[PDB]
Amino acid sequence: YLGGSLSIYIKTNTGRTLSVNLEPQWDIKNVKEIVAPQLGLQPEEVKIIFAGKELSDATTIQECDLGQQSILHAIRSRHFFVHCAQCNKLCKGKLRVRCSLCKGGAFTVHRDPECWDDVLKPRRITGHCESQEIACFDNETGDPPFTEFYFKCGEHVSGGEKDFAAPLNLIKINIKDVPCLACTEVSETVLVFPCESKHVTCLECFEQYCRSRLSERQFMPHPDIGYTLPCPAGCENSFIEEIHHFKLLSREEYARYQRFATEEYVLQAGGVLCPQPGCGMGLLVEPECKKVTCQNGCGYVFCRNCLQGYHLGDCLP
Amino acid sequence: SMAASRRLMKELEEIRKCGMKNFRNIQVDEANLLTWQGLIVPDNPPYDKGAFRIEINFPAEYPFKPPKITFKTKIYHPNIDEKGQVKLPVISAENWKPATKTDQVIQSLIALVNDPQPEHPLRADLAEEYSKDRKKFCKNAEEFTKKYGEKRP
Amino acid sequence: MQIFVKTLTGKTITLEVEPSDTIENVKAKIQDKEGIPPDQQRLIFAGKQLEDGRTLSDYNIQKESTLHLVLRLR
Ligand SMILES: [Zn+2]
Ligand SMILES: [Zn+2]
Ligand SMILES: [Zn+2]
Ligand SMILES: [Zn+2]
Ligand SMILES: [Zn+2]
Ligand SMILES: [Zn+2]
Repeated sequence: YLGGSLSIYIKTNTGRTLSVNLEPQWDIKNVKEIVAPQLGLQPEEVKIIFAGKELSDATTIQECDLGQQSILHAIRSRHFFVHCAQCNKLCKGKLRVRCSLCKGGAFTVHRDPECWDDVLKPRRITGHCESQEIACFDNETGDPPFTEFYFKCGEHVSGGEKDFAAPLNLIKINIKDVPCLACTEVSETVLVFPCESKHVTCLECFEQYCRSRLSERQFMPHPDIGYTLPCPAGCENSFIEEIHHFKLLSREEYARYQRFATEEYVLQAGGVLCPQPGCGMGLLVEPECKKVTCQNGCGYVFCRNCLQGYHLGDCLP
Repeated sequence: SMAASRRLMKELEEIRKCGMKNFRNIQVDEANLLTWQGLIVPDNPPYDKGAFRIEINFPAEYPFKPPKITFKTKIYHPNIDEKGQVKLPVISAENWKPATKTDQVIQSLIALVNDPQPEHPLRADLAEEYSKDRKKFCKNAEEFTKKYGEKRP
Repeated sequence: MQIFVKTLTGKTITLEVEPSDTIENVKAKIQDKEGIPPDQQRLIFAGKQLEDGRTLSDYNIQKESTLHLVLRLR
């Protein structure tokens, strides 16, 4: 209710971009009858597209889950959750779409899945594109590219073309007033764990549980998944398969998760860390080779077993 | 330290109203919420009606890390250390669910006291004794537990 | 948009790269500014090695995510 008034950009097939601001309660048919005299097209000709769906002429502008300085497109023919880099706290996200071939928007989607659906895979849906005079073809390629989705932070002003955020698919609004396991305290916003029992935790506990299993390098290792966490109850095969959820914790709390994961990867894969102070660079030396150098670094030479200066004789102590 | 200390406090509150006969005299030092003092009266003869004073200190990560328990009153028991430390399977970090309530752990400790387990001893000498010879064990047990521990009506 | 590649030392390097770019592209940019052999570079993010064939968008790299560098003598 701060302003109420919304400002939106319009990018059609032709290179021109139109800046028009409207009140959230105008009919799309009315919007169609506003865009048409704007470029000189007939009101009957214009089809509007937004996030994939052919916009209903009657639906309210506010209904479209639309933020500020967003983009809609026209042509003559006839409850999410994401983490933002700018906004540390997770925010309600919006879902938009881009073409695979031309890396542009404004295209129709065949499926239009509501929620709790098969998604986040490179190959899923093909759609017609408006840019480049409908020249997005896969017929020639053979190898199939598809319409891929992306998310934007809906709590602030956005840069329509390339702005994105990390989707946290394990965070849901507590629709059935389910209590958090850790505190038995029903939180409006909670996280759902991947196990069969569908164990759930709130944000405070997600943070305390994380920052407690962090200082001692206790993150469980799965090669494909990455250094993630098991279920609080320790249920089998319940590893958080998308790591970005850890970003609920701030810089220091999260950035160190990256460092430790790297160090432990080097260690287990056979690598050795640089023992010169303040280096710690992990160098994956070929298993048989026993001469430790420091590639693009302090060049101190070591023995794999002794952690000391390069000695010719075997290190007994 | 928020959903942690408050849950701990809530558990404490429920434990207080649940004045179960076995665990009495709850003493929570108002300074530190993370440490508790208690007094336990076993129903069984080896530790017959003799109250043993224990201390429970909870980690700063209480909901996701098992609490440790010490015995301030010396006790002749195989699964109980000389220092007073205790090996309770429900506690041990290898198999501890966060949902496990404090009273359920305390009840598990009581059951451990009444019927000792020589399968995993912290004090080997006492374990071999009880497994092989019970009557002489019970004599040493009752003798020591009347020698240490304050009786309560 | 920009990202950070970080040797364990602390030497942070800023690289501009767009989501639909292969790891090979990032590997080629890191080396041009420093001088590393292309093969010697193993990029690791959250404890997993990044496959040369795939892109940053496949691993959902945000703005200013830290892609730790690991050197493979081989
Ligand atoms: Zn944001
Ligand atoms: Zn296209
Ligand atoms: Zn909780
Ligand atoms: Zn579970
Ligand atoms: Zn070095
Ligand atoms: Zn050596």
